[PDB]
Amino acid sequence: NYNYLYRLFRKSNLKPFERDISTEIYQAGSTPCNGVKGFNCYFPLQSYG
Amino acid sequence: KCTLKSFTVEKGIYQTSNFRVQPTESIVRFPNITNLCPFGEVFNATRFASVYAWNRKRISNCVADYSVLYNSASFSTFKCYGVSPTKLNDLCFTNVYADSFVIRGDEVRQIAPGQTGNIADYNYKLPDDFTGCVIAWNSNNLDSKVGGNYNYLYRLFRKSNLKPFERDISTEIYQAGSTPCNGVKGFNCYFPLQSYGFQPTYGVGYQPYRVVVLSFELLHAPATVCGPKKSTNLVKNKCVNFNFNGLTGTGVLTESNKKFLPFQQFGRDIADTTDAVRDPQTLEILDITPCSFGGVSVITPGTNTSNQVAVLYQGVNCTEVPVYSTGSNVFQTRAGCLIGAEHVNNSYECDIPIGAGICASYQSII
Amino acid sequence: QCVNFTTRTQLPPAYTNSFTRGVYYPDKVFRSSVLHSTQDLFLPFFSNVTWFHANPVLPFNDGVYFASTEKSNIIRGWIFGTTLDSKTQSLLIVNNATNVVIKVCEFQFCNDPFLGVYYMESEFRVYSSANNCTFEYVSKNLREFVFKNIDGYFKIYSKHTPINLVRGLPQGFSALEPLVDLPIGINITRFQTLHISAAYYVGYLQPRTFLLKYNENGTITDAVDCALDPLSET
Ligand SMILES: *[C@@H]1O[C@H](CO)[C@@H](O[C@@H]2O[C@H](CO)[C@@H](O)[C@H](O)[C@H]2NC(C)=O)[C@H](O)[C@H]1NC(C)=O
Ligand SMILES: *[C@@H]1O[C@H](CO)[C@@H](O[C@@H]2O[C@H](CO)[C@@H](O)[C@H](O)[C@H]2NC(C)=O)[C@H](O)[C@H]1NC(C)=O
Ligand SMILES: *[C@@H]1O[C@H](CO)[C@@H](O[C@@H]2O[C@H](CO)[C@@H](O)[C@H](O)[C@H]2NC(C)=O)[C@H](O)[C@H]1NC(C)=O
Ligand SMILES: *[C@@H]1O[C@H](CO)[C@@H](O[C@@H]2O[C@H](CO)[C@@H](O)[C@H](O)[C@H]2NC(C)=O)[C@H](O)[C@H]1NC(C)=O
Ligand SMILES: *[C@@H]1O[C@H](CO)[C@@H](O)[C@H](O)[C@H]1NC(C)=O
Ligand SMILES: *[C@@H]1O[C@H](CO)[C@@H](O)[C@H](O)[C@H]1NC(C)=O
Ligand SMILES: *[C@@H]1O[C@H](CO)[C@@H](O)[C@H](O)[C@H]1NC(C)=O
Ligand SMILES: *[C@@H]1O[C@H](CO)[C@@H](O)[C@H](O)[C@H]1NC(C)=O
Ligand SMILES: *[C@@H]1O[C@H](CO)[C@@H](O)[C@H](O)[C@H]1NC(C)=O
Repeated sequence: NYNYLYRLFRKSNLKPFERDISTEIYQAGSTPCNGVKGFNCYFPLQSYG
Repeated sequence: KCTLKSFTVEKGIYQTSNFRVQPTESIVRFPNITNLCPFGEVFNATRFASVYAWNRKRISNCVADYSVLYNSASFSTFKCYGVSPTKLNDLCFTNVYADSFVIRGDEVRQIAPGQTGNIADYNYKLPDDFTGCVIAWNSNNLDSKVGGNYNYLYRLFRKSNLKPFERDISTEIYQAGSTPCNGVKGFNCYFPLQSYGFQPTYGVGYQPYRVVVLSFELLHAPATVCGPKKSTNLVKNKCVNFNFNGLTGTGVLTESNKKFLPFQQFGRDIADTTDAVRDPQTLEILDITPCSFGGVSVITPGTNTSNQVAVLYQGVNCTEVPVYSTGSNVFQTRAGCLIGAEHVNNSYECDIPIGAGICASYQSII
Repeated sequence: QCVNFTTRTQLPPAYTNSFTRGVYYPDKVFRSSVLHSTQDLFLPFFSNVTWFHANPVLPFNDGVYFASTEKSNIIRGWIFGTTLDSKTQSLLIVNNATNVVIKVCEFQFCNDPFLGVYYMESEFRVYSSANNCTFEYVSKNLREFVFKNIDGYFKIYSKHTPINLVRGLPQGFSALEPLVDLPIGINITRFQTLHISAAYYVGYLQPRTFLLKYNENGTITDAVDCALDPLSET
């Protein structure tokens, strides 16, 4: 089932009972993303196998 | 008023709170660092062995900067399974293991937890609990040969699979059938090892790919292998916090003339209170002094009489006062720093004792 | 590469007094002109010292005080371990002119482990084989050493002193500075002493309590045994 999703990368943590739904590219490394993952940037959301 | 829980206050002196100077910045000075692990010979090796003869290397007792490995984009595949690659420079284990070999491009995905294949069952099998990372990169211009590079072989036939962290290089003639063979191939006897046909003309997924898998070990020995640390710039004469080689604390740092024998690192005066440290970089004896602090007090002539007060800072030099930062004419005395009450040169009796032989009274406030 | 020997020299062990030797710096903390009480594994004062003048195998126990009153760099080698062969991880140490060199693995020794001097020296025939290991470390006169092993850390504390008394230990006091630290843990129960082609003293340490005095320069000048006699206990 790939209809269920989870966040794995984020800039920081979250406050209690706080829900974040911002679906943006994450600057994992020093390379700026500029709207394209390329390298050092990846989509922070993934499904479950 | 808040402290006394009342709407009226009688004339006198009352303790209210305490003034403590806050830190301004953080300074960390770790030693000169050394003993980098030899990764260069791993990723710039002349040649990798076969997949079923994968090269095994142990890394221990050296600093392992994973930043240079992580930020490098020359590797086609960089997949870390156990943990995130970013924090690897923070946490570390007591050993590292490297498995280096060459496979096809199509076999790259087979090296992962929960994966099966010819390589994953006859050449190298990994546990599903495996933690670490895998770095794979094409080496077509090097490993592949125009005439066909058969130097790389892979096990193709075996009765059973391979256990995790097990290497088998047996050249036993695989006997698929029930007819025994005395070392000679026949109808039901074949060679388990097959030579790869790496060539530059081969397409995507057929080119040679060099793969090195890194794992981290937690034997009961202390952890010794991970990334380096960061060294800031030393400041002086400013209330700051410090992390000198694991000794953490706040204070103001000055220069000291005390002598250390060449084997101590830091001293103390009495009751186990750190009083002098040596910077682990330039090898000089510093000195630590607690940041100034002291309770504050309020002198009032009584809510009934007037509504203007004087403020006393106990045992604090009149150099660092900071809404009461300037106020009125500041007076300095041995007892502390007095704010809001102007000094006179006269001499009367004492109304509200202040300290060190001086005290105040109401004329204004004098 | 070694054989047996016929001159099975076994001089009976004599016994002497330790007096007030065998004090080492316990901590890496500078202190100035202060009396500090500490509980540690020390050589008790005025104890029995097993004077040796071939070489036997002695138990290591907790910690060992080893002294050699030699002339111009006589003592060279040390062998430590539980089985002292290729069964269990052994440890070998060779003292050198500059420092000491340490090898940590299984070496196969014979009945006569010795270095050998050629007359400029070149001879290494103490052991015979070594299969697998990882850890190798390189960095008239009485040379004192304290060897300890606590929780995966093997420590060697060193000292050199000049003397002119001939018979036994002198009546002096000198703290033993830390020289070598090892963040390695292997089981040890016995050790030997290596011959060259010579009298030395051995003592066994016990956990007790001591009082130390630090002068203005962070050096130990005086120590008092806590549990020895009523005056010292006071
Ligand atoms: C293999 O060799 C290359 C080239 O010498 C190394 O790449 C250099 O790595 C250092 C690491 O500090 C960098 O400062 C250089 O800028 C790199 N140069 C290039 C051209 O990339 C590489 O690090 C070596 N492999 C390993 C594992 O060390
Ligand atoms: C780490 O070691 C280096 C070795 O070079 C030290 O750098 C030397 O420092 C001395 C004393 O300040 C200077 O006289 C030399 O000119 C320096 N050599 C250089 C910079 O190549 C350094 O001081 C040590 N400590 C650190 C870097 O914190
Ligand atoms: C309060 O701080 C002032 C600094 O503004 C101190 O005055 C200095 O004191 C040092 C040490 O005695 C002298 O070397 C300087 O020459 C002084 N400078 C000036 C401008 O006076 C003052 O001593 C401090 N007072 C207290 C009580 O600590
Ligand atoms: C502590 O060490 C200091 C620093 O060396 C000693 O002071 C000098 O030491 C040298 C050599 O040890 C002598 O030549 C000087 O005469 C010493 N000068 C002074 C003023 O002491 C000091 O002697 C050592 N011991 C003590 C108790 O301070
Ligand atoms: C305030 O002071 C005045 C003058 O002394 C006096 O008449 C009055 O009673 C005082 N009130 C209180 C509450 O102290
Ligand atoms: C006290 O005397 C000093 C001495 O010169 C003078 O500067 C100051 O103004 C005088 N203050 C008062 C309130 O008399
Ligand atoms: C050591 O013990 C032996 C007997 O075991 C004794 O003869 C000798 O006097 C003792 N020496 C000291 C210094 O106690
Ligand atoms: C100590 O080791 C150094 C380093 O190799 C060597 O040059 C020196 O000769 C050694 N001392 C000896 C053999 O006495
Ligand atoms: C010492 O031996 C014990 C059991 O005999 C073992 O549990 C321990 O790991 C050993 N320590 C070593 C080899 O450092």
